[PDB]
Amino acid sequence: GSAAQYGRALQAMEANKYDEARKTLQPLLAAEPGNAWYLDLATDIDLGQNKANEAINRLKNARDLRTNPVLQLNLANAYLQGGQPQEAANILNRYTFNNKDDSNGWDLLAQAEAALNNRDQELAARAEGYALAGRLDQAISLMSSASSQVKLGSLQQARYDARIDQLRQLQERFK
Repeated sequence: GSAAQYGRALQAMEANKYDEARKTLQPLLAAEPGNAWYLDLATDIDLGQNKANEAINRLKNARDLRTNPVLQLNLANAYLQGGQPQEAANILNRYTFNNKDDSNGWDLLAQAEAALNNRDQELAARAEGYALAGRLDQAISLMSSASSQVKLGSLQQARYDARIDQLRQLQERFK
């Protein structure tokens, strides 16, 4: 059934047999073009075969795109691999806010902001990745740098300094 075909395609995907995975997944996707998990696998297959624009157009056509975090993260990744870091960062700034514990989202945001030469944002996203990896001193260091780069007295500076305060008192529970 569909469960068997999905499992076969996912197994092929993980073995980097993209063509085999595609042939197995395609009839599932054609029948349910908005199934978030069929779209998730279709995105990985297309990006594996350097077809980011195909993956982008497909996700842009999904109804649940704006409300489904699986579809959001996939479209951000496809934009990043498709040479569109700006659209990726647009998605990822919302995604990381709504899914603060997801290290994949922070890593992707850090990649996008590095591609966009948005340095304090890159630093902040790298700091959040370090915090999720428990490297709290290092996260505070990078967040301190990010704070120091935006205009003194701005809300952005206040946000970064508030994150520093949150990281410090979290350190305290591990001393």
